[PDB]
Amino acid sequence: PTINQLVRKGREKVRKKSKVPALKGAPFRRGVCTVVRTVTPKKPNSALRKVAKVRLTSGYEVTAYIPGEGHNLQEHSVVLIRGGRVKDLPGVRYHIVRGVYDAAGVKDRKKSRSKYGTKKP
Amino acid sequence: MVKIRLARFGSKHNPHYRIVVTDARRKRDGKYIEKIGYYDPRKTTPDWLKVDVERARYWLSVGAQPTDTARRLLRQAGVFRQ
Amino acid sequence: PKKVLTGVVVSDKMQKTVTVLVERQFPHPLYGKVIKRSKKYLAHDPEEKYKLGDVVEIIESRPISKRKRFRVLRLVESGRMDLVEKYLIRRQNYESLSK
Amino acid sequence: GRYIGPVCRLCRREGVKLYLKGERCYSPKCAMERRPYPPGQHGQKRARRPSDYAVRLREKQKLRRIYGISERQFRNLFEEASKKKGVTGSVFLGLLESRLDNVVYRLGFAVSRRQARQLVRHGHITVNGRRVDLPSYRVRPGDEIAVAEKSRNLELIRQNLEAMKGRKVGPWLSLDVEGMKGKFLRLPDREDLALPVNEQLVIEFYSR
Amino acid sequence: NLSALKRHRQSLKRRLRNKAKKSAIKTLSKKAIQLAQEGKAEEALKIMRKAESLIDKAAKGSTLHKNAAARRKSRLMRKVRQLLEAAGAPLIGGG
RNA sequence: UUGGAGAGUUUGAUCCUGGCUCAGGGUGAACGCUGGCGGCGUGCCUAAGACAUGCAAGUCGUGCGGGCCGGUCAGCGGCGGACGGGUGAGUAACGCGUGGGUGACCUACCCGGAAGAGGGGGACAACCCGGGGAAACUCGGGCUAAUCCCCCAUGUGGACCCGCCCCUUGGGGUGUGUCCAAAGGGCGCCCGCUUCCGGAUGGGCCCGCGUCCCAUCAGCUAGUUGGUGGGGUAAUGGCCCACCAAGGCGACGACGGGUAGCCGGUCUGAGAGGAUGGCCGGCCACAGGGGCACUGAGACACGGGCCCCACUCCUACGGGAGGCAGCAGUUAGGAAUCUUCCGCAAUGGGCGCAAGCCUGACGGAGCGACGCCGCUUGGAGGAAGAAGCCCUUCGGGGUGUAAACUCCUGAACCCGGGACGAAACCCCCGACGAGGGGACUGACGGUACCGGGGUAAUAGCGCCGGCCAACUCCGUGCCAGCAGCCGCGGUAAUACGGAGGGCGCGAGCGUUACCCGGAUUCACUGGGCGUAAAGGGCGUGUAGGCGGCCUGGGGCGUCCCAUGUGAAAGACCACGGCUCAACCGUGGGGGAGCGUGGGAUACGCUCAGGCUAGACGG
Ligand code: SF4
Ligand SMILES: [Mg+2]
Ligand SMILES: [Mg+2]
Ligand SMILES: [Mg+2]
Ligand SMILES: [Mg+2]
Ligand SMILES: [Mg+2]
Ligand SMILES: [Mg+2]
Ligand SMILES: [Mg+2]
Ligand SMILES: [Mg+2]
Ligand SMILES: [Mg+2]
Ligand SMILES: [Mg+2]
Ligand SMILES: [Mg+2]
Ligand SMILES: [Mg+2]
Ligand SMILES: [Mg+2]
Ligand SMILES: [Mg+2]
Ligand SMILES: [Mg+2]
Ligand SMILES: [Mg+2]
Ligand SMILES: [Mg+2]
Ligand SMILES: [Mg+2]
Ligand SMILES: [Mg+2]
Ligand SMILES: [Mg+2]
Ligand SMILES: [Mg+2]
Ligand SMILES: [Mg+2]
Ligand SMILES: [Mg+2]
Ligand SMILES: [Mg+2]
Ligand SMILES: [Mg+2]
Ligand SMILES: [Mg+2]
Ligand SMILES: [Mg+2]
Ligand SMILES: [Mg+2]
Ligand SMILES: [Mg+2]
Ligand SMILES: [Mg+2]
Ligand SMILES: [Mg+2]
Ligand SMILES: [Mg+2]
Ligand SMILES: [Mg+2]
Ligand SMILES: [Mg+2]
Ligand SMILES: [Mg+2]
Ligand SMILES: [Mg+2]
Ligand SMILES: [Mg+2]
Ligand SMILES: [Mg+2]
Ligand SMILES: [Mg+2]
Ligand SMILES: [Mg+2]
Ligand SMILES: [Mg+2]
Ligand SMILES: [Mg+2]
Ligand SMILES: [Mg+2]
Ligand SMILES: [Mg+2]
Ligand SMILES: [Mg+2]
Ligand SMILES: [Mg+2]
Ligand SMILES: [Mg+2]
Ligand SMILES: [Mg+2]
Ligand SMILES: [Mg+2]
Ligand SMILES: [Mg+2]
Ligand SMILES: [Mg+2]
Ligand SMILES: [Mg+2]
Ligand SMILES: [Mg+2]
Ligand SMILES: [Mg+2]
Ligand SMILES: [Mg+2]
Ligand SMILES: [Mg+2]
Ligand SMILES: [Mg+2]
Ligand SMILES: [Mg+2]
Ligand SMILES: [Mg+2]
Ligand SMILES: [Mg+2]
Ligand SMILES: [Mg+2]
Ligand SMILES: [Mg+2]
Ligand SMILES: [Mg+2]
Ligand SMILES: [Mg+2]
Ligand SMILES: [Mg+2]
Ligand SMILES: [Mg+2]
Ligand SMILES: [Mg+2]
Ligand SMILES: [Mg+2]
Ligand SMILES: [Mg+2]
Ligand SMILES: [Mg+2]
Ligand SMILES: [Mg+2]
Ligand SMILES: [Mg+2]
Ligand SMILES: [Mg+2]
Ligand SMILES: [Mg+2]
Ligand SMILES: [Mg+2]
Ligand SMILES: [Mg+2]
Ligand SMILES: [Mg+2]
Ligand SMILES: [Mg+2]
Ligand SMILES: [Mg+2]
Ligand SMILES: [Mg+2]
Ligand SMILES: [Mg+2]
Ligand SMILES: [Mg+2]
Ligand SMILES: [Mg+2]
Ligand SMILES: [Mg+2]
Ligand SMILES: [Mg+2]
Ligand SMILES: [Mg+2]
Ligand SMILES: [Mg+2]
Ligand SMILES: [Mg+2]
Ligand SMILES: [Mg+2]
Ligand SMILES: [Mg+2]
Ligand SMILES: [Mg+2]
Ligand SMILES: [Mg+2]
Ligand SMILES: [Mg+2]
Ligand SMILES: [Mg+2]
Ligand SMILES: [Mg+2]
Ligand SMILES: [Mg+2]
Ligand SMILES: [Mg+2]
Ligand SMILES: [Mg+2]
Ligand SMILES: [Mg+2]
Repeated sequence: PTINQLVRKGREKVRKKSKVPALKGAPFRRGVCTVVRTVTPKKPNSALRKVAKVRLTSGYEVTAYIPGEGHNLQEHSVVLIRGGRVKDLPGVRYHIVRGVYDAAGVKDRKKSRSKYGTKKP
Repeated sequence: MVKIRLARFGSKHNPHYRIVVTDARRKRDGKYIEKIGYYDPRKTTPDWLKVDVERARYWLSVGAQPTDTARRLLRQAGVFRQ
Repeated sequence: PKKVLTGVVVSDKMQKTVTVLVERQFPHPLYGKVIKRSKKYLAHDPEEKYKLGDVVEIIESRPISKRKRFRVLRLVESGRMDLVEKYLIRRQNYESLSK
Repeated sequence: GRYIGPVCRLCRREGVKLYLKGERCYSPKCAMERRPYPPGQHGQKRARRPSDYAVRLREKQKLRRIYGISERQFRNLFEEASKKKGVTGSVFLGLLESRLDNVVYRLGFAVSRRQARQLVRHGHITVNGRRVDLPSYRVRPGDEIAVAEKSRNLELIRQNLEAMKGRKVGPWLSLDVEGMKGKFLRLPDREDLALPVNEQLVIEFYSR
Repeated sequence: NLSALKRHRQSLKRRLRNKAKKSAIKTLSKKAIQLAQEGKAEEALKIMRKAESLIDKAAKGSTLHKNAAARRKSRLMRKVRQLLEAAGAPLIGGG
């Protein structure tokens, strides 16, 4: 565009979109589990991925992934959720934090224990 | 009224005062009208006390009231000397 | 010092008051090109000497009323109906901008 | 605080001798004279081509491990050197060489930089009379480094100064073995340091 | 529980005094203006003198500011002179 | 000239276009695993939700009369309580920033100068008696002091009307008339009092320029816009009222909706720019939600008053009390944010002649790796190289000088000493002046630090397919699981889990959220539109943007010089104090913009006079 056109109209800035709107600007959110189940991933992966339906303190109700091998979550469990989507699961945008509230740490975990919330043996 | 007093600067257990002219209602570490001297009570330096004598004389002439410590420091620097 | 502006009388429908159109130029802060802007001032004209088309100087003054904080200082030139015509045509064009 | 583990593995990884032990480094049993390959299970397998990032990282790690300084302090010193006027590589080398522990290692009061750190920390070294117990203290030209008057009759210090009566310190330093005292004359030159380091690689590493 | 109670008591007393003085000033000014409107010039200036004296005090205190007292006097004198000019001959005082 | 790195992923392969993702830095952070010491900073970002308990503003007997036993209590009378402290709700605004104006204004206490301080009169509290009331409190009768109130006099002076002069918005002189002052106290001074002028400080009001998003918000406005007269104010003004005219604003974005305290600065960035405004300094707004005024130099007043509403508490049901966004602390909400600490010793503030009193300001201590900085968990020697563990081509290889082992030093601990920060006010002399002499005063704190003894004394976290540094074995078999992108895993997985080994950091290491960078991917610096996304279906034309050759004037843009401003802190440079560093002190330099004075005229603009190469006509 010409200089006069830039003076008349300018350049439009770029507005970013939040990928974790249910967090409402917080790093983490507490919630209560309503449904715990397994879901199947999209092509090409094949598995039974453990997820929870979580009703949060911020008013939203979302789906969160449960990482690690084995878990103790069930209906009415209190959990903490953090950002981060699971690529191969449709509509899953959040991760349950292991080792907080009613979500126990991963048993017999020996590597990368700060994730999965396992104490030093 | 306008006063000549000491504003605290420096850090914890390390006080360094500025001899400043300011309105009495201002908080002690707030904005002042002008700055005329400085003081180091611990005397860690060869020159731990400086006073602008002519400016202090001017401000005294127009009704500024010094504080006890400020008056003592001005007397040490020789403002009231005749 | 009191600010003095120069402009052209574009309205004299009020008593003892003239509308003065003042123009200023400035470079664009980011794009650098010199651009023109205009602003209208209501100015006190107690003797009603100045009429449409007059180019006059006004000076910042004690408030004469709301919206009236300038006084006509002196006349600069007369017979400038073309500037008034530009302003009136620009104002008239707004009627076709509605929806 | 600092690295307190095995130290010859650092030389074997860097592929060169970093004189981090003292007497054993000049002995035939130096680990770089017996097993000059990197430690671990795969140290004797053919090396792959190192990437640019690998080359610059290894050069920087070699320079850092020579002086036994943490990465935070190393980077702060580098940024400070980059701020100063003067060729940043030479200024950085001079700033590294002005540390008190390195200065008393070069003066000969210790046989290793680790031993020099323990000497400075434990209150055995005085700068211009007053005692200094901080390895990171930066020596300015003209400062006098010496052993504490009550520490002169120490066996380790006695042996160290005995073994240095023949050795001659660098041009940027002066030593009095009888007087048991040193003197820091000027900032060391880049040519005066026999460092197996290309400092341009370190600068380029920190430009990333 | 404080000395604010004393301040409130004293403020009420001062409010009574200020209200009394201002009421007297207003009444006298209105009376003088009406008498001048009659014209009736002899008594109008006497009442105007009383009003002026009651304006200058208690401008000596916190009842009236000096500028407010001056403005009061100026407006009163101007109105009186205008009304008497609309009427006939003058009288003593206030000129 | 101090300053600029890219990579992975569309194909059988290639070049381009283009999105997505990553490597860096930062935070008032939070979560996980781990956790030794100190210094300096810093800590409700959410419910401007509600608050138990203690403290956060008093002081003067050298203003005055009293009750009670030199004090104490309350009262009358001064001054302070409008500062200091907290918060960010509201506000898109002359609120803020920057530069100015006020012939349209105020200013207690402080300083300088001039003049004065005469006489007379009186009331209300306290107090002594009766009542009313559950209480909170309240009424009646009588007495009384003052620096309490009133009157007269005096007029250095000043205020008002009307003239006159100069000046020019209501500035300064001058003349008749009118009006206005005052208070004492202490031992000849001191502290006080009244009128005016001036200074200094602190403010009110006004103006130019700057100040976010949506045009799928396009028209808005009736005290509205102006005038006349008046009311009100310290003062201008539709600020308010009565009357007269019909104006005012808007595509240069009015009006409407959404969002938001603003700045010095901070983070990021090669710069330009982008984001942001926690702490610290400045300004504004607010004090349970609304409205209002009184007193006062100053408030429409956080710990003053009145009314309405919601809420909490007392209860004899008539009535009454209250407002932590002060310091701590509780409770609720939340991912999340501390002690119901010590002291007025320092600095500052109010009162007082002074002594002194008050001060949750402030100076300090405590808690939290929340951040930055410094330090320790040891140093030297020590096997062609133990045991364990892992791999093996079964010969061996690795962990590894690592360990063990010997020698050395001596964080923690112990004993003794011991701070700086504090010399003033005060008293003596001198003259309560200048100038000399002497004394008191430490929360931090028996702390920092110093000297002498003294033990070998915490290590963890992430990662190892490519980006990207660091590889093997076993287990599993599209399962379990990993994942930032590309992608791994379906019986021989460097990509899942464990183990051995390795790499990077290290009292930390990772993760989530958000901002800048990389992104020249909104391109001013610095991009494009034949076929990749992108030329309007075509004319005519309004506003606007841009414009040929020559001469002179102006000097608006533009440039230069001087000067004022651009606070402090922060950023930079130098020096210096804490044993270094963080941190701090001193000095110097910069710095966009804006006001003022001066200069230049090539270019742009503008005025005037010409020319014909553009354009139009014959
Ligand atoms: S002995 Fe050799 S390998 Fe070992 S630390 Fe000394 S120089 Fe390095
Ligand atoms: Mg073009
Ligand atoms: Mg697959
Ligand atoms: Mg790990
Ligand atoms: Mg304009
Ligand atoms: Mg303008
Ligand atoms: Mg008018
Ligand atoms: Mg419509
Ligand atoms: Mg009182
Ligand atoms: Mg009446
Ligand atoms: Mg008043
Ligand atoms: Mg008044
Ligand atoms: Mg692909
Ligand atoms: Mg690409
Ligand atoms: Mg294709
Ligand atoms: Mg492909
Ligand atoms: Mg933590
Ligand atoms: Mg502990
Ligand atoms: Mg601390
Ligand atoms: Mg808050
Ligand atoms: Mg207290
Ligand atoms: Mg305040
Ligand atoms: Mg706010
Ligand atoms: Mg808000
Ligand atoms: Mg708002
Ligand atoms: Mg708005
Ligand atoms: Mg302004
Ligand atoms: Mg300004
Ligand atoms: Mg009597
Ligand atoms: Mg009775
Ligand atoms: Mg009574
Ligand atoms: Mg009575
Ligand atoms: Mg009196
Ligand atoms: Mg009199
Ligand atoms: Mg902003
Ligand atoms: Mg009206
Ligand atoms: Mg109005
Ligand atoms: Mg109006
Ligand atoms: Mg700035
Ligand atoms: Mg920079
Ligand atoms: Mg910059
Ligand atoms: Mg703010
Ligand atoms: Mg505000
Ligand atoms: Mg409010
Ligand atoms: Mg509240
Ligand atoms: Mg007052
Ligand atoms: Mg008043
Ligand atoms: Mg207010
Ligand atoms: Mg109030
Ligand atoms: Mg108050
Ligand atoms: Mg309160
Ligand atoms: Mg009221
Ligand atoms: Mg109510
Ligand atoms: Mg009853
Ligand atoms: Mg509180
Ligand atoms: Mg608040
Ligand atoms: Mg709360
Ligand atoms: Mg919570
Ligand atoms: Mg809770
Ligand atoms: Mg927090
Ligand atoms: Mg004090
Ligand atoms: Mg004091
Ligand atoms: Mg108290
Ligand atoms: Mg503390
Ligand atoms: Mg550290
Ligand atoms: Mg060893
Ligand atoms: Mg002391
Ligand atoms: Mg001791
Ligand atoms: Mg010792
Ligand atoms: Mg590699
Ligand atoms: Mg995988
Ligand atoms: Mg993993
Ligand atoms: Mg396998
Ligand atoms: Mg991996
Ligand atoms: Mg594995
Ligand atoms: Mg960068
Ligand atoms: Mg890129
Ligand atoms: Mg960009
Ligand atoms: Mg780029
Ligand atoms: Mg461009
Ligand atoms: Mg392009
Ligand atoms: Mg094309
Ligand atoms: Mg093309
Ligand atoms: Mg096509
Ligand atoms: Mg495109
Ligand atoms: Mg196309
Ligand atoms: Mg076309
Ligand atoms: Mg088309
Ligand atoms: Mg067509
Ligand atoms: Mg057209
Ligand atoms: Mg056309
Ligand atoms: Mg058209
Ligand atoms: Mg045109
Ligand atoms: Mg010019
Ligand atoms: Mg500055
Ligand atoms: Mg130093
Ligand atoms: Mg400075
Ligand atoms: Mg100028
Ligand atoms: Mg031209
Ligand atoms: Mg021409």
